[PDB]
Amino acid sequence: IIMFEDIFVVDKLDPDGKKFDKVTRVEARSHNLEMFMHLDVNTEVYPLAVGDKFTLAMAPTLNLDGTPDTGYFTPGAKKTLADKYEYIMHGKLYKISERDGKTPKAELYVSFGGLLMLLQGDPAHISHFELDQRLFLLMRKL
Amino acid sequence: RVQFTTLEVKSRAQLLSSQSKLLFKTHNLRLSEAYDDIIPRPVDPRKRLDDIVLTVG
Amino acid sequence: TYQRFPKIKIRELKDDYAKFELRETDVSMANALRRVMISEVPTVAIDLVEIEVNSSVLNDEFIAHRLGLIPLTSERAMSMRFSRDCDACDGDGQCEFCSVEFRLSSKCVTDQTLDVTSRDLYSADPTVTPVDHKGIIIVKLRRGQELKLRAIARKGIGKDHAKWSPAATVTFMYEPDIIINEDMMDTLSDEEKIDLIESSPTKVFGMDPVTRQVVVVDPEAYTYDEEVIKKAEAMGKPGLIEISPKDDSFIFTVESTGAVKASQLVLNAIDLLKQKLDAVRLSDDTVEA
Amino acid sequence: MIIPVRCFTCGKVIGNKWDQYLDLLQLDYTEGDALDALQLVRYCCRRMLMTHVDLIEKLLNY
Ligand SMILES: [Zn+2]
Ligand SMILES: [Zn+2]
Repeated sequence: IIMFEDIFVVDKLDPDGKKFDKVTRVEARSHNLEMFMHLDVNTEVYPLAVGDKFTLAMAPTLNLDGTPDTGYFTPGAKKTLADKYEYIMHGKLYKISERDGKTPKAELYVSFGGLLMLLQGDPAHISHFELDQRLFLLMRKL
Repeated sequence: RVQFTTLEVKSRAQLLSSQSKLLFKTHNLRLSEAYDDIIPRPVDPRKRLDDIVLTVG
Repeated sequence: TYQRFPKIKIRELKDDYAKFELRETDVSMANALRRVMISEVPTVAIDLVEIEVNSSVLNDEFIAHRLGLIPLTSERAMSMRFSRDCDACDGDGQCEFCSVEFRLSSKCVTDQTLDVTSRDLYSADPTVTPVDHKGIIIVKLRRGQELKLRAIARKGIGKDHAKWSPAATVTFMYEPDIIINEDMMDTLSDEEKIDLIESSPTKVFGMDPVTRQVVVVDPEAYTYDEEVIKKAEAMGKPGLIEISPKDDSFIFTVESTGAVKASQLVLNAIDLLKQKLDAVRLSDDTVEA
Repeated sequence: MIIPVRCFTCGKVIGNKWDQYLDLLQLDYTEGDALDALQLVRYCCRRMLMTHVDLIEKLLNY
């Protein structure tokens, strides 16, 4: 199923341009669960603007309760897999760090290949994530 | 920094910059407020006198 | 899984300038045919000469290199054997199966300087003759200089030497389709559209003189300069013209240099691409059953 | 020496279009316009006709 689901809003872009042949550090924050997104995504193939609405999910598998693992590299279509989203990524978690000073200071470091993503928030929501886990990044702009 | 002539031009340029529509040389512009006042002039066409005789005593 | 079905459409067809389309296929069918048509199809060319007497200004080894580059005709090009495939006849003569003879003989005895031509090579077989304007000049003889030799031409693959290749320029392009965003065309003024039209290197984008609209005329001559996209990129309208090449629908501009016909070039190419892919599956058939 | 019969890169035969090039260069035509009358569209087969020394008229005197 879904381990974490939220609706964010684009705050600021770090390059803040168009057709820069690079990746944009799209900073986002929640409004109902007090989260913070730092996902890198290129604007050329997936256009994002300052101020929008998009849902984000994070599941350990895409078989929809049919298999507890991913499987091979090239996964064929089998038994109506979860394809309702538009932006699907894959990556492995590598670092879980905490911080003092505030209650919502537990960050989350994940790498979807060569990109990076920071998830700073309270430790109650990201408590279900272990170390060296194979996660997914389901996203859909609405 | 830039100082507009009136208040409606500023309120329109901020609404244009709030939708990320002001693109200049492939670089977005986020217009924000900053109290600098590089020219101390009142922004009003009725409070800017241009010719008035002044005497002292 | 199974095979494809390519569709063609010939635009113009004359001698050595055949132009045809090639739709519903990938690039490895338009490249693996060009790489065969430019180097693999065999013609005939002068290989071995035998100079008896040479009294001209140029050396006796400068003429043997120039005589081998003469574009001889070849109608029985695929029906003949090679020099190594023909173990008989021991070379050196008109075998009429793997070689042909030529006889050059000229002498300048008059006062003016006469130059020999490619129309002076007389062969014993009248089916292999040099094509012909003036013709290919070889030497220039003064009063008292003579030239007499004997050449032998044979069928050879154009991968060994650059004299057997009958295709000078055979290329292909992707033939892209361009689109114009009509919702953002009215943003720019007239002078911006004029400056955007004049920024193109080739005549790709025109202008309607009754409504001032950017109308696409002759889209097959874009040549991928990437000067129209970068012009609107550094302006007040990014993403105005999006250009992307098609994965299919290529066009071929072949040239056959007068040696063989342009229609027989792409036929002898696909008649040899059917036998190059033939000895591979029969030599790997005994390991399957 | 003399003009080569084929182009060094393309392979188009240009050994015969040398007398008719000097015959059109005898008039008031430009060197950039005398090649368009011989059907040469690429700049590979034009640098042979534009830049070539005629050494045989210096080598035929003796
Ligand atoms: Zn033979
Ligand atoms: Zn050339």
